[PDB]
Order: sequence, then C-alpha cells, then structure tokens
Amino acid sequence: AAQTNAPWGLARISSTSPGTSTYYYDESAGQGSCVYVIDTGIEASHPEFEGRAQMVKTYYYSSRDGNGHGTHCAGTVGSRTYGVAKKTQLFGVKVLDDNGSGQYSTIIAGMDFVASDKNNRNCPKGVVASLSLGGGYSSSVNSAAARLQSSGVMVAVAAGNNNADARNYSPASEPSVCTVGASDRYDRRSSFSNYGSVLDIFGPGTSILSTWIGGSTRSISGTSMATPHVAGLAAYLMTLGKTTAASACRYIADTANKGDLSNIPFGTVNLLAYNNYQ
Ligand SMILES: NCC(=O)NCC(=O)NCC(=O)O
Ligand SMILES: [Ca+2]
Ligand SMILES: [Ca+2]
Repeated sequence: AAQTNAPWGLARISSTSPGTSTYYYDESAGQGSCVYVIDTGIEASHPEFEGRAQMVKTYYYSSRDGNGHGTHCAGTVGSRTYGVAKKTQLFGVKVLDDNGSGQYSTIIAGMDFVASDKNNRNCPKGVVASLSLGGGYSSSVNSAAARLQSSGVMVAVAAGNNNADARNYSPASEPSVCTVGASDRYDRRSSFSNYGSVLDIFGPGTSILSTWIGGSTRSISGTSMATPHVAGLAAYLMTLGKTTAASACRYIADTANKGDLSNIPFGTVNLLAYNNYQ
C-alpha cells in the first residue's frame, strides 16, 4: 500500500533516504495487534481512529484527554492519515493529568495495569505499550517498565528532551525496554533529543503532524513523538509475524537504516527505524 503526501516521518520510516513523501507499507497495517498509549488519554471519538481507539483506565476523575498530547501520540501509532500501523487497536491509559503531569506512583500503576490487562483483550498478533513520558531516574519506575516488558508487552519509551544522556531519566534508562530518540527531516538528531548508550533506536520527532483533540490536527515535536513511531512499527512487524514482543526492539535495531544520522554523539547508536518495505 502507498500513502502519498504522508507526514514526513511516515515517509521516512519506509525510505532509505530523507526527503520523500510517500509512506509505503504492507496493507495488513497492524491489524490484530494492540498498542496501549500511556499518557493524557485518547479522544476515542476522533474520526481518524475509525472506532479502533478505546480508553481502558484512568487515574483521574475523567478518562477524557483534556490536553491533546495523548491523542497526538495515539494518532502517530495508528490513525488513518498520521499513523504507522493504520489498523491496530489503540487502548488509552490516562496516567497524566490535563497539564501533562503525573506522579511516579501513577505512572507505575498504569504500567502494572497494562501488564495484567492485555491478555484479556483481543490482541492475537501481540501487544505494544507506548510511554511518551518520563522524569528523573527512579529504580521503581524502571522496574515496573521491565516487568511490563517481561509480561509480554513490547515497551517503547521516550529518551527525553534534555539534550543529555538518557541514563539519568526514567523509564528511558531501563535497558530491557526500547528507548527511542528523535530526529528531524534532515536526518539530524533533534536539538532536544537525549542520547547515550541506553538508546536503542531513533525515529522522527521534530515537527510531527498528528491528531489533536476536537477532531483536529497539530504538529508538535519531542521524543514523545518519536516513541509512537516505534510503537506503531513494532505493532506492524508483529502483525506480519517478523518479530514478537520479546525480540522486537532488537529486530527493529538490526533492520534499521544504519549510519544515516548526524548530530549523533560517539557511543550512541546511529539507527533509524525502518519498515524494510519494497
Ligand atoms: N513526573 C513525571 C511527569 O509527570 N512527566 C511529564 C511528561 O512526561 N509529560 C509528557 C512529555 O513531556 O513527554
Ligand atoms: Ca540511507
Ligand atoms: Ca534497550
């Protein structure tokens, strides 16, 4: 399948070179997989989700995405026009309030919820979780992310936006999950993206067009935008059967475009997520 005039990051994950604008992908499109977006919520009624989005848990007095951030991330995972995996199932877990903030206890609770919930959902091709959030280092946060991975979920996490080493942030610093840095349309690591040996992969994160609340769209930047590219790619590869949750990060790293990025500090991977279509 081919989506012409796609957002630049979708085109980039299906190309070996920057500057193209068609997103090429297998029509299976992540059907039968599921991605939990652990964030501010998801506006499930948004037409771009085509009924494939559902809120499953909130830690606040409403499950509504009153911010937009979670809806944006979900759209990069799986919306019709802005998504990597255009037929996956999206599940929303609201751990951040409508200012985009959350206590570590709440983030841990949300991860634990996904660990115990996902086998009760219709996800024959596998389960991903996208964590477009983080804070300062916490052993308990890292442990919860590692247990979520070990429960059978492909966990993708944002590296963080400090232009610093991701080993000082959580859950980015948990080695057993997939830690995602951000790039711009010219194949440069994004100005704000964290780096370091703990990064597994980079994906598009600067000026990412996706869904927004109110049935709308918005372009924003961050490692929170790169993470859902990887989560959606994992869902897509799991539906094709080329990997499973346990090996998905390593498989994505091994099949990535290698050496294409600039502004990559020595010792950080130079790997850009790539779907190997065509
Ligand atoms: N104490 C952790 C926290 O609340 N982090 C805020 C956060 O990650 N918001 C989403 C983002 O900035 O990517
Ligand atoms: Ca290249
Ligand atoms: Ca890792």
